[PDB]
Amino acid sequence: DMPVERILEAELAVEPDPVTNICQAADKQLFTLVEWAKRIPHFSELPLDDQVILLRAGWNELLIASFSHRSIAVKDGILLATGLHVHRNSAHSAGVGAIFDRVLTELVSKMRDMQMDKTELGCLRAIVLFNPDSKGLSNPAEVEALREKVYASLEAYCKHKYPEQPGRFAKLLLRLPALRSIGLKCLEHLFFFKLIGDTPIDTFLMEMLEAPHQ
Amino acid sequence: DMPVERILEAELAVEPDPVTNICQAADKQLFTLVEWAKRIPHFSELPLDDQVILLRAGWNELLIASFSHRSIAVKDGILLATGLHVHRNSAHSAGVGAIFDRVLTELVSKMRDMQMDKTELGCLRAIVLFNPDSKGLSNPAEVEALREKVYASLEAYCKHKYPEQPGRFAKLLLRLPALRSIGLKCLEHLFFFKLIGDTPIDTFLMEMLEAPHQ
Amino acid sequence: KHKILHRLLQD
Amino acid sequence: KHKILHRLLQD
Ligand SMILES: CC/C=C/C/C=C\C/C=C/C/C=C/C/C=C\C/C=C\CCC(=O)O
Ligand SMILES: CC/C=C/C/C=C\C/C=C/C/C=C/C/C=C\C/C=C\CCC(=O)O
Repeated sequence: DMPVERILEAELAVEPDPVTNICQAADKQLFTLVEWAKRIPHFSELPLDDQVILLRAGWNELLIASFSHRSIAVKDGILLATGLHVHRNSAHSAGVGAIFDRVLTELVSKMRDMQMDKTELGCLRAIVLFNPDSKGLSNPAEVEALREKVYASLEAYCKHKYPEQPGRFAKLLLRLPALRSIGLKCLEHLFFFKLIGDTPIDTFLMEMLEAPHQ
Repeated sequence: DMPVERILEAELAVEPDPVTNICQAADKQLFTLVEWAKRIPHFSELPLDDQVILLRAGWNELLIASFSHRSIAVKDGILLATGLHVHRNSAHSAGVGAIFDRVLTELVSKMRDMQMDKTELGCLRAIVLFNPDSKGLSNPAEVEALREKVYASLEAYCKHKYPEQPGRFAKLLLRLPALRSIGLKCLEHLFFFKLIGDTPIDTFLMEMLEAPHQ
Repeated sequence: KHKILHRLLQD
Repeated sequence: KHKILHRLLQD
């Protein structure tokens, strides 16, 4: 029903001022995010309004998980989807050093140390996508059901591919609180960049900063 | 090494304007939180500075997990440690309805629906306490080790006490991202109450709002 | 509503 | 530093 093979395929099919470049890349990746979500089992079957809600609720965490994992072999930096490497010194010199360091310390380095693979990344992102707590969902139980199927498949995968690591499944899930926190902080930064006026923000990224409709 | 029995004992030993009453109760529970942490295996063995860091980093989530679980049998409301029941209508009439509803929907109701027990609550709180991502930690690996022991014991407990529910362990861990988000939002509210000047904030709660020391 | 996202999901 | 918390943990 929720084959990790499909999730892995979704990841593989999507594979490609520092702040301005990061925002530029974020807008670009939002289009790709939609294509990725469509490839995730059963997502496109959900009603259109729920698909919108899930993507608007999880895009920032989804994009952060992606560039963090893409940056595993990068030292003290991150690799943007545009091919540009952004080093810690550059982020610090732009005034966003603290949040950049959290990404490196809480996400990139942890993914690197445990050698999180693309299948695991995919499943974690699918879990984030299928967030049953997203407000407005026409049928939260259905999304919750999908989430449960994803983590059931993920745990099965972990136990099979890494039998010598009994805590790997829990380890993967325990990076989600950090991802949630970092995602919220990155969003605050984005809103401030918008507020200041400087830093160009493209249409898709800008649309994500729009208010819902109550 | 990390017996769930000890964790359960810690929970049991600690057992006892809407905003003003909530803040009042929060200050009161902070003292109790320290006593609880001391009863959690190996916490008191960590260096004093790390104990401080862990408690300053997790107190809000720790307190939220506690009152949420205490409120399971409460309908559309929460039970404060002072014995006072705070209903949704009251929170809404005080201007904090949105965050109150998130607590009820994402935490209280979920805990109720799955019948999360005190041992599970205890383990989840212990995992939150032993947060290896807390900045300044003299030895993050040690805290991470403790966290791993807690969730290993928790999963063993779940599999034994609820063999018919194979996804229960993951279900419990997946409430942590919501807890992190809600904790951050509650903190923002507290800072605003402090900023406004109205709403009395007692010394311990106030100390938690103090800046660290870089 | 959210113009761009709807158009992309619809396609 | 954080006076109250230190005093409580010390005890
Ligand atoms: C990298 C985040 C921390 C640095 C501070 C500046 C960025 C704040 C921007 C906030 C928007 C939310 C972040 C989520 C994803 C987009 C940014 C990252 C890279 C773009 C996508 C890519 O290249 O893979
Ligand atoms: C209950 C939170 C939502 C309502 C809005 C008002 C509260 C904001 C206060 C923020 C402080 C952080 C919250 C964590 C814990 C303390 C508040 C809850 C109850 C006090 C402890 C208790 O009675 O068990």
